[PDB]
Amino acid sequence: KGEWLPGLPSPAYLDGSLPGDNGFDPLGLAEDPENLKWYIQAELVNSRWAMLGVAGMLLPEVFTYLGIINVPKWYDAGKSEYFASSSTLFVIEFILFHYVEIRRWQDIKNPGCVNQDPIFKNYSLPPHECGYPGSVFNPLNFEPTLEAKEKELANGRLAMLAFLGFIVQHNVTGKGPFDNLVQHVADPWHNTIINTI
Amino acid sequence: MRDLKTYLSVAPVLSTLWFGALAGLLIEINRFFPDALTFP
Amino acid sequence: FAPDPNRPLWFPGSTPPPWLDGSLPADFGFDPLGLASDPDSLKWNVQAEIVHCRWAMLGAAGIFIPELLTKIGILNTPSWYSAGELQYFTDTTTLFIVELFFIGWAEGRRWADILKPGCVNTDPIFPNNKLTGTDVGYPGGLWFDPLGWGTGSPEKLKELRTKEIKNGRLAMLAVMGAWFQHVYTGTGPIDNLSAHLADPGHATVFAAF
Amino acid sequence: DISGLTPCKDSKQFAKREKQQIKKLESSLKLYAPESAPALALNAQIEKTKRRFDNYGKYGLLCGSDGLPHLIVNGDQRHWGEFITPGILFLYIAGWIGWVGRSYLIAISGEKKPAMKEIIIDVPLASRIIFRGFIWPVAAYREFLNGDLIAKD
Ligand code: CLA
Ligand code: CLA
Ligand SMILES: CC(/C=C/C=C(C)/C=C/[C@@]12O[C@]1(C)C[C@@H](O)CC2(C)C)=C\C=C\C=C(C)\C=C\C=C(C)\C=C\[C@@]12O[C@]1(C)C[C@@H](O)CC2(C)C
Ligand SMILES: CC(/C=C/C=C(C)/C=C/[C@@]12O[C@]1(C)C[C@@H](O)CC2(C)C)=C\C=C\C=C(C)\C=C\C=C(C)\C=C\[C@@]12O[C@]1(C)C[C@@H](O)CC2(C)C
Ligand SMILES: CCCCCCCS[C@@H]1O[C@H](CO)[C@@H](O)[C@H](O)[C@H]1O
Repeated sequence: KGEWLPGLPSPAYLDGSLPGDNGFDPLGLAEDPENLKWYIQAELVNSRWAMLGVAGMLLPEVFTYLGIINVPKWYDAGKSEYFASSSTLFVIEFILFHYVEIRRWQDIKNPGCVNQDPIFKNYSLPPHECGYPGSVFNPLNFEPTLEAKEKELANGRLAMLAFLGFIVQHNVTGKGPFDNLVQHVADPWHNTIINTI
Repeated sequence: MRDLKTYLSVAPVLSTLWFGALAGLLIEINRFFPDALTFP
Repeated sequence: FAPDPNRPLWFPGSTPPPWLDGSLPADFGFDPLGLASDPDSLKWNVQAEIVHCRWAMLGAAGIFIPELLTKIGILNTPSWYSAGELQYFTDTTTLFIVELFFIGWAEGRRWADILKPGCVNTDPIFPNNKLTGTDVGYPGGLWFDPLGWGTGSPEKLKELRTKEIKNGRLAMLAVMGAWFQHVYTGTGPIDNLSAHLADPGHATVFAAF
Repeated sequence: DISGLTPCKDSKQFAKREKQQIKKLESSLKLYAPESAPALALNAQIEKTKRRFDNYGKYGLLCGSDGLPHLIVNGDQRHWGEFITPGILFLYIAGWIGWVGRSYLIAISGEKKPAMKEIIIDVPLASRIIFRGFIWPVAAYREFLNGDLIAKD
C-alpha cells in the first residue's frame, strides 16, 4: 500500500488488501462495497483488453517502420479486404462474445455456478477467485502471487492510458503513434502538443 | 476574518459571484466563437 | 521563540493586536485590517509572506544586478521589462509548460508540508535521503541548507529569520517600484537612480508634467 | 433536400440576404471619414457578417424559400450537429448540476440544524462535491442497480 498523493489519507474502504491499492478514489466511486466488487472486475477486464489493443496498434507499426512486415495502420485496417466481409465478422464476434461474457457474468453474480462445462460434464473449473479463473486459462501454471497481480494491474493501467493517448493523437494529428514518436524524438523542442495547436 | 468568510458564504453573495463567473465565461466564448448555430 | 511584549512597534505608542504576540520573527504589531485574526489564517499568511519574500529577493537580484553591470559594461543583458518577449531556443509556451511541471511538483510537495508537517521529508526514490528541518517553511537538509546555518540557538535563529523577512519585504517593495518606474518613466531603474541623483529637486515623480 | 429545402450554399435567397446586409451596413459607412473609429467598427461588423454567412454555407445547413437556415431534428445522420450533439452536451451539463446538488443535499441532511447550510453554504464541502459530476452518469447508473437512487418510501 503506497500513497498516490503523499499526505492524503486513504479512504476507509480501501484497506490495502486488494492488489494495486494506492488509496486512489478522490470521487468516492467505490464507497459502496457492491460497487467496488463490480469495479474490480471492470478494471481487470478493461486492462486486459487495453493491453492487447495497445500491442496490436503499436507493434505492427514498429515492424512496418523497420521493413520486416508491411501492414496497414490501426485506423486503416478496418476498410481492408478480408475473406469474410466486415458485417459477417461482426456478427460472429457478437455471437461468440454474447456466449463468453454471459458465462463470465454468471461467475460475477455467484462465484461457483459456471465452473462445469455443458458438453463434457466430466471437466470443471477448480474453485478460484473472481477475475482469476486459472486452470485452463493458465496452462503454464504460473503462480498467481500478489506481485503478479500488482504487475498485471500496473501494466494494464499504463495500457489504458496508452490507448487514450493513441486515440487523441490520431484525432489531433491524423497519423499513427510510432510516427508521432519519431517526429517528436527527431526534434523534441519543436514537436510537442503545443506546436500541433 | 472567520465571520467575514461566513458572510461571503451566504446565498446571495455566492450566487452573484457564481453567475458573474458564468456570464464572463459565456461572454468570452461568444466573443471568440461567435454565431454558432450548430456543433461541428 | 517566546512572547515579546516590549518589542518596537510599527506605530509607536499604540497597542499591538492580541493575535500579533511577538513570538514570530519580524513582528512589529502591524495588522490594522485584522487579516490574521484566526490562527489558521495567521499560519497560512506566514508561509505566504515567506515564499513571497524569497521570490521577490530572487527577482530583485535578477533585475538590479544585471542592469547595474550593463551600465558599467561588464555585461550586455537586455532590459528586464521586455526580456519576456524575446526569442529563445524554444517558444515561450513550452518553456512555461515545463516550468509549470517542475515548479508544480515542488509546490505540491510544499503544499503537502503545509497541510501535514512531517509528510514529505523523505526521498520518494531513495529512502535514506531525508530533509532534517523541523518547522514549516524551513525544510533544511543537505539540499536547502547545505552549510548547516539553518539550525542553532533559539536566539540567533530568531534574528536570522527576522533579517530574511525584512530583506524580503524590502525586495517586495523594490520589485514593484522598478515595475511602476518602467511603466511611468520609459527607461531603466539605474537610469532613474542616476537621473534623480543628478537633480534631486526636480527628477522625481512630479517630473512628468 | 429534406422537406423540399435547399442547401444554403446553393440557394440564391441566402446570397441575396448576405448582399443586403452588407449594403445596409455600408450605407452608414458613408457618414464617416474612411479612417475614423466608427468606420473601423462597421468594417469589423461587415467582416463578421461575411464570416457568419460563409460558415453557414460551409457547415452544410438547409435553407428554405426565405434564405434562412432551417434545423433538422428527426435524427438524420448528416444533421446531428444541430440537435443531437448539443443535446447530449446539455444533458451532460444538467445531470452534472443535478447530481452535485443531490450529493450536497444528502451530505448536510444528518446535522443538528441542516437549514443553516442551505442559506450559508459550506464552501469546502461544495468544493469536495463539485468535481464528482464529471463521472455523474456512472454513479447515477450504479445507485440505480443497488437501489440508493430512489427512496422506496
Ligand atoms: C522600494 C523602494 C524604493 C526606492 C528606493 C525608490 C526610489 C526611487 N523611485 Mg520609486 N517606487 C517604489 C519604491 C521605491 N522607489 C514603489 C513601490 C513604487 C510604486 C508605487 C514606485 C514608483 C515610482 C515612480 C512612478 C517613480 C519613482 C521614482 C523614483 C526615484 C526618484 C524618487 C521618487 O520620486 O520616489 C517616488 C516614490 C514613490 C512614488 C513611492 C515610493 C514608496 C516606497 C514604497 C517607500 C520607499 C521609502 C521607504 C522608507 C524605504 C526606504 C528604503 C531605503 C533604501 C531608503 C528614486 C530612485 C521616479 C523616477 O523614476 O525618478 C526619475 C518616478 O517617476 N518611483
Ligand atoms: C438539487 C437541485 C435540484 C434537483 C436535483 C431537482 C430535481 C427535480 N426537480 Mg426541482 N427545483 C429546484 C432544485 C432541484 N430540482 C429548485 C431550487 C427549485 C425552485 C426554483 C425547483 C423547482 C421545481 C419545480 C417547480 C418542479 C421541479 C421538478 C423537478 C423534477 C423534474 C426535473 C425538473 O423539472 O427540473 C426543473 C428544475 C428547476 C426548474 C429548478 C432548477 C434550479 C437550479 C438549476 C438547481 C440549483 C440547485 C442548487 C442551487 C445547486 C446546489 C449547489 C451545492 C453544490 C452547494 C426533478 C426531480 C418538477 C417535478 O416535480 O416534476 C417531476 C417540477 O414541477 N423542481
Ligand atoms: C479496453 C481499451 C482498449 C481496447 C482496444 C482494442 C481492443 C483495440 C483494438 C484495435 O487496435 C487493434 C487491436 C487493431 C486495429 O486495427 C483495430 C482496433 C479495434 C482499433 C481501452 C480502455 C481504456 C480505459 C481507460 C482509458 C480508462 C481510464 C479511466 C480512468 C483514467 C479513471 C480514473 C478514475 O476512476 C479512477 C481510477 C478513480 C476515480 O476516483 C477518479 C477517476 C479519475 C475518475
Ligand atoms: C508588494 C507586495 C505586497 C504588498 C502588500 C502589502 C504592503 C500589504 C499590507 C497589508 O497586508 C498587511 C501587511 C497588513 C494588513 O492589515 C494591511 C495591509 C496594508 C492590507 C508583494 C510583491 C511581491 C513581488 C514579488 C514576489 C516579485 C517577484 C518578482 C520576480 C520573481 C521577478 C522576476 C523577473 O525580474 C526577473 C528576476 C528577470 C526578468 O527578466 C523576468 C522577471 C520574471 C520579470
Ligand atoms: C475555494 C474553496 C475554499 C473557500 C473557503 C471560503 C471560506 S469557507 C467558509 O468558512 C466559514 C468559517 O470561516 C464557514 O462558516 C462557511 O460555512 C464556509 O463556507
